[PDB]
Amino acid sequence: SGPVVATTKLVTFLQRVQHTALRSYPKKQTPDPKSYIDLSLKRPYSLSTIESAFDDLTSESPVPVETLEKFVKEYFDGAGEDLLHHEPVDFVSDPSGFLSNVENEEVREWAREVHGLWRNLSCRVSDSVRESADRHTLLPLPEPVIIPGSRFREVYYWDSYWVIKGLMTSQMFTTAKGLVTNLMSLVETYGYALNGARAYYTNRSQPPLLSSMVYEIYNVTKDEELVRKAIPLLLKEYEFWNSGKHKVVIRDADHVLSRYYAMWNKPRPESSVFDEESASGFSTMLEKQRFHRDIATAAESGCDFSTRWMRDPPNFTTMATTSVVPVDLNVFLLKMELDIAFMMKVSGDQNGSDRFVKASKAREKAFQTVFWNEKAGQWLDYWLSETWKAENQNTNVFASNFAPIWINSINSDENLVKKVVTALKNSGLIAPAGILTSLTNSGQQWDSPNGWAPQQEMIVTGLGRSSVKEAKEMAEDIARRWIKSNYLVYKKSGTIHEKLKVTELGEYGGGGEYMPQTGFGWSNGVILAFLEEYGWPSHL
Ligand code: NA
Repeated sequence: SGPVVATTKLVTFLQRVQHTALRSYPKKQTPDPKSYIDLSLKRPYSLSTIESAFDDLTSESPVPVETLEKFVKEYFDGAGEDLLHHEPVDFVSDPSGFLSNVENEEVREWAREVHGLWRNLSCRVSDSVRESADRHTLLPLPEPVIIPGSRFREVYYWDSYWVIKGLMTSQMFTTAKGLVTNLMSLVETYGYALNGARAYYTNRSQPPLLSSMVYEIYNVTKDEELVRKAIPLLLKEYEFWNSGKHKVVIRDADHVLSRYYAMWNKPRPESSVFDEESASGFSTMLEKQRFHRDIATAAESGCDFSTRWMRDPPNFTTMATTSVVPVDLNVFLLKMELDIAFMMKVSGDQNGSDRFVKASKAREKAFQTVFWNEKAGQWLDYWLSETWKAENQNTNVFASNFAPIWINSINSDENLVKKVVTALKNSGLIAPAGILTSLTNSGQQWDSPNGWAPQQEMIVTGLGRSSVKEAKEMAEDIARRWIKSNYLVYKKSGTIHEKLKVTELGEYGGGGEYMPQTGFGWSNGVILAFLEEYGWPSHL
């Protein structure tokens, strides 16, 4: 029903290689399918040449594993080989003043190792990608990047916000602005920031944190040229989220709100084989396409995957993301309206600034009417069937149900904060190492027993900005629990993880279609962000 943004024939040929690859290997020896979509064509061969050779090699119906592997190393450069290390111009081993507020000498010295990992995550798109981009699925980019880590060998959209928060702590403002410049280039080329900087991501976006990245950088550097460039591109991205399939209207007892909606109704190329098997239970092609669109839409939500998006959890195949008006998404567009109104006021466009002020107040009242649940003491996703109805609220408990606390008109409301503090301390989401993303152990990675850095930060930051003392103490307690568990994990394995098993201190999290991943961009950023805000006493 919705549009479908086509991918490049390089991507579609690499899916052929991937499908051949995972048929050939034994079941437990299944490789990561993404390492195939991340290949690039080895010079001087062309695509047609490589495809002809592949067609000759595959004229027999599986392929011997050793024959396949020989083809891979002959015609392709490995995954990540077109992504080269880059020494950030603004990196310094120990920055002057870095976490100077952190008394505990052991905590601060660990944090400087964490800060040292910006060098590992720092890399740059090779000159082949810029000169002959048709040979790569890596997209070309104006500036060096910070990647999440490990299998995520490209820059991602919403990761970069919490990365940028850490880069500020690390005093790496040029690297931080380089990420924003890269992301603005994607808005300019495509009209929206891609899920990540790969050709198989041109069909969808991610939670829209661009305006927050520009804001947090401006708030420190007061770079008025960055704001002036950003405004036309943010106006574009705001248009993208409030029109087309992304816009929904909910009439009350009319509010314009947004939903995720990927422009894709096929197996995700990076996971093509897995998605095809996931959908094999549907009998018609329309049912497969609707399911694939909800899978891809869950990818665009950033939370792939969770019982949050399942119509009948924990059944993966009831994934229904396009039916969900999500709390956190509309938190981020409320922020977008506050951010643009600020940047227009600052750049001498008080007329535009008032448009977005009224925008923000309409969404603030959509929040109370549509998402808020007084009896729950939290905000709830609204599931579509249009006009509102109480049973359409998803009453299950998620950390994203508490994301509005991040918003200043919310956390400035002393009475609201108190209702939210109690609802959250009684929710059961608070766990030994931080905040559980949900209460259902589903085997997915965005579910219990896991907790996630971006959700820790939004709640801690929000609670900490209130004037309510119990919120402020709960916020610090969560941050220290998160920091501690990340320290224990780091001492055990020498790395920082994508997500934590917050049910146990010192344990990283797993689940989902791929193995636990390390680096890890927003995890490092939140650790540094929390330490800059709260410090660590030497007596602790
Ligand atoms: Na994600």
